[PDB]
Amino acid sequence: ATLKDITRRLKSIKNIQKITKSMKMVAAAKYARAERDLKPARVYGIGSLALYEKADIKVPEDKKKHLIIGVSSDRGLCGAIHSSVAKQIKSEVANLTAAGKEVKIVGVGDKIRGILHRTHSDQFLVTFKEVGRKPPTFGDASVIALELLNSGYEFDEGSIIFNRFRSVISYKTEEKPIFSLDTVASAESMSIYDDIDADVLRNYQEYSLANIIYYSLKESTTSEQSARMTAMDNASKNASEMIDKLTLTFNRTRQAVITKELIEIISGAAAL
Amino acid sequence: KQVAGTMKLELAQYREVAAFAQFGSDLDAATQQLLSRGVRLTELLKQGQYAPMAIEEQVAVIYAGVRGYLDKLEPSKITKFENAFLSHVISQHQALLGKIRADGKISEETDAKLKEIVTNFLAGFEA
Amino acid sequence: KQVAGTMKLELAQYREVAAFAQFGSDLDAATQQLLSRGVRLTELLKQGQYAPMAIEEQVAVIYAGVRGYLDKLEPSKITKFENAFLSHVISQHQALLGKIRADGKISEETDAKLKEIVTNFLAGFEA
Amino acid sequence: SSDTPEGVRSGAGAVRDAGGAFGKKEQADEERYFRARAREQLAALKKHHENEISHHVKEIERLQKEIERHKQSIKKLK
Repeated sequence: ATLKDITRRLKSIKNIQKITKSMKMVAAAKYARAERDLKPARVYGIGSLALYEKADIKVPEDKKKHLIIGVSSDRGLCGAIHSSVAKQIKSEVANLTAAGKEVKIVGVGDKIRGILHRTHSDQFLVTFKEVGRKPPTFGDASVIALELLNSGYEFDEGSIIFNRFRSVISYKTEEKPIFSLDTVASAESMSIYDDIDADVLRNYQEYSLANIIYYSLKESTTSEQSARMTAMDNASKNASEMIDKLTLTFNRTRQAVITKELIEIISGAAAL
Repeated sequence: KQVAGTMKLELAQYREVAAFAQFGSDLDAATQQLLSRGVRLTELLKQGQYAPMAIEEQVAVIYAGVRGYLDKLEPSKITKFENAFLSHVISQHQALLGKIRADGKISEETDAKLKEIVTNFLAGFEA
Repeated sequence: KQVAGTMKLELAQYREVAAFAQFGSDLDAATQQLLSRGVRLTELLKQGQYAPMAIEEQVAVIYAGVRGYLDKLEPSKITKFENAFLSHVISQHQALLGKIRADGKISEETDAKLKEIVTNFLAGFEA
Repeated sequence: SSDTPEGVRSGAGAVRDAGGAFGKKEQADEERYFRARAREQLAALKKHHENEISHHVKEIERLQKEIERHKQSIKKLK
């Protein structure tokens, strides 16, 4: 209201405006790196998936256990990335419980565990933090997939949810299944195949679990790093739209104080 | 002075940590003992109009919450708890409040004597 | 008049069998009943000095004993149950201790409502 | 305004001096983070081994006094 109140609020939206400009150029140079490193990791991600499409495989009638793998980051400021995958995980668990299956979920990010800490605190298996600061690599896809086996939880189907992006502007939260069990991978479409036993298929079906996580980790760090570019851009337009409206009110009030304290001197001298 | 000195210091640690409106970390054992005690201590300080309480009745309300006898109740019912507890002390326990007034201080014989009546009330008030 | 006509008669049947109670367990189940019900009604009528009661409150206490809601208890737990039944019905049911003080007669619309107070207090008492 | 010496320019430390929404969101985030660091630095400060020995004894002394009581009780009874 007063002149001391207008100036202090005006300076504070200069610093918020300058910082969101600096945090736009930082998270855009992290975006161009994650676009180049995706194309070698795309065909290697496509090729490891490519065996299951050339086979009619589906989890047929009913299986007793389940896994949902929630893939997100350990960072905020990215708009509706984390809210979409938290919306898709609650839709599937409420649908599979109609069939009486026991479901255990695992989150590879902080902000998946922090959202679901209230409703589903007893259906967690493990949680993996410190994800998204440095770029993801294949060794971290092997650390996660190793500890999914040697936990004590022997499961038989599952699925993974992540954000495969279409462009700079529009992404999409998607769904992909994980045939982890050897015997559901023992169907009519494998009897045509060669001398693979239940020991060779045991080693092979494990390795495709580490190739679906590395596929999931590369698309989701591009979906997140592009939404940090947009959501830090509208936070500098709205802070510069607000910074002109307080500049006019600062200038009306600056003139009105020179006018007001000029009248007090004139009225003090005239009455004397 | 023996009951409000540890009430002021439990509010001062509440204002510093409860300015978020956007929580991302669940510190359920760490600070939610501190951040959900000061909610009860604040609603203990509300009052109506033209109703000045006596000084010894004021101690029997603050002592009921600073030592932690209200930490189980719902936050919507703390004002309903007090106007039922205000009746139970002024009618059946008059000679207790005659000791807090006339001495001017609360003592160790009176401290454990005051500890039982709030526990018999809370075991009977809830439905 | 309504409750004491069942009470004066049943404390009179206890006086004829009051000799058998000293050395008795090999008696009939009817005689072992009059030794049971008659010693609960004797425990109701105890009363501390300088504590007069309102009339419709005494119609609450005597309604518990003579109707059958005290046989499953221990005789040193009768003089505790009465004091805990009264403090629950003064505070949380004050609107029904003025519907006897005005109407005078226990209607069936009140005879069916005190059945849902004593049995819904006899559950959550023994603790 | 700012592209001249005359106009108003903002300095360092102007979000906290305003005291608004972002000025209160910053004070409760420096406190809710450095509250957990008073937990991990105090729980690991109890892992001094010399204190545990001292505590291996205070307890011992306490127990020996209880034994002394019992021994006196026996002496009496005998």
